[PDB]
Amino acid sequence: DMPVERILEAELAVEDPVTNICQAADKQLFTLVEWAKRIPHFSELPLDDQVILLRAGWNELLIASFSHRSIAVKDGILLATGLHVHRNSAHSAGVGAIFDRVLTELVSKMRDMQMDKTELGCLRAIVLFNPDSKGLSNPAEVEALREKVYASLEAYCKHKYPEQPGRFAKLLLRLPALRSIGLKCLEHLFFFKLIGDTPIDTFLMEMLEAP
Amino acid sequence: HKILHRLLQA
Ligand SMILES: Cc1cc2c(cc1-c1cc(/C=C/C(=O)O)ccc1O)C(C)(C)CCC2(C)C
Repeated sequence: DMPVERILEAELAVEDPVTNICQAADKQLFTLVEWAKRIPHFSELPLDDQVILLRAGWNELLIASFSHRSIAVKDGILLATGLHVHRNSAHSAGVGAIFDRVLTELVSKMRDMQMDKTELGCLRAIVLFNPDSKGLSNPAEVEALREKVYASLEAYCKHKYPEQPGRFAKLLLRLPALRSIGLKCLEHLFFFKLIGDTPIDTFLMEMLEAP
Repeated sequence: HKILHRLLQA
């Protein structure tokens, strides 16, 4: 069983500019672990698989969260630290292109369709249960959990938004953009680490370790 | 991955 109520509960339970953005990511990594612990059946996976799933998914998971948080704001993102980063600020720091991808492909789209917190929660839980993550002891169990999430998300969408039969697919079809943006963000992060001019705290640094 | 393991334990 995979109740959307429990997924939304997990969401509500956890509620230069580049330096500020990196501090925010580190902060949210601690909170992400608590979020995942509240997603049904995650804690029952082998500890090594929980580690694999979180190491695989943390960036997409956290990007989805700050993007949805930012729907109330125009041309900016809202960090968990209470700081706002304006598009102009991101551009002036040399990271404008990737910032605009976040605004256009994620925030604006989430805004336009009025994606709700249950829907966000379920998309994130799908990202979490990524059965393609390398090294999983039982990929089939993770696949089964993902299937349970999207079965529950679709049922929710049909009941809450019956006037929008394409809504469930539209939610799922933000995932390629999320994947691409997560990968580009990670590339920047590795560069920041390489040049060494940007402080990176311990948990974010740990996530940048090789496996 | 020491921080992650610690946090997952409890
Ligand atoms: C760490 C990080 C870096 C960046 C970005 C985001 C993050 C980032 C922030 C967070 C912050 C989350 C939060 O505050 O809730 C989480 C994961 C991340 O990868 C955006 C996408 C804004 C574009 C520019 C760069 C500086 C590459």
